[PDB]
Amino acid sequence: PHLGQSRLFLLCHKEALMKRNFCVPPGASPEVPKPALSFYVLGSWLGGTQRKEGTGWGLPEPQDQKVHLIFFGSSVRWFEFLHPGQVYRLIAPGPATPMLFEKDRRPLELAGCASCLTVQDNWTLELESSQDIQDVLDA
Ligand SMILES: [Hg+2]
Ligand SMILES: [Hg+2]
Ligand SMILES: [Hg+2]
Repeated sequence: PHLGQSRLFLLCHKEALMKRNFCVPPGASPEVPKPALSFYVLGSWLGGTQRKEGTGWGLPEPQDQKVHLIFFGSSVRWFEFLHPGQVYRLIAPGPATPMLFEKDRRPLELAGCASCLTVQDNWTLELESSQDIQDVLDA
């Protein structure tokens, strides 16, 4: 019923799908993490997080908008679906964890970057229509 959260972003740039070395996650068990098939995108958030509201979405939380969305493991399934210049709704199912789309593994090339967010395997993306985009902006 309220078992979901989402947020719109404009997809600005999509990095190649390729194996990358990942950072040693700061404060976790030290290991040499193997290269992993991965990509990431540069997005710009178009509005704040929206709670699931029955069959729809609630008002965006009041709103720097740059984000790097990081895909590995089964989230690689999104690669060919995602095109620069389009707007997508990023959806996380389940209980509304308050600061979910603020921040959280990380590619070594993005060590110490200010706004990385890992796409979880149960997260989904939907392509937004022109009217979808306007409705969020207008609220
Ligand atoms: Hg690039
Ligand atoms: Hg509600
Ligand atoms: Hg980043």
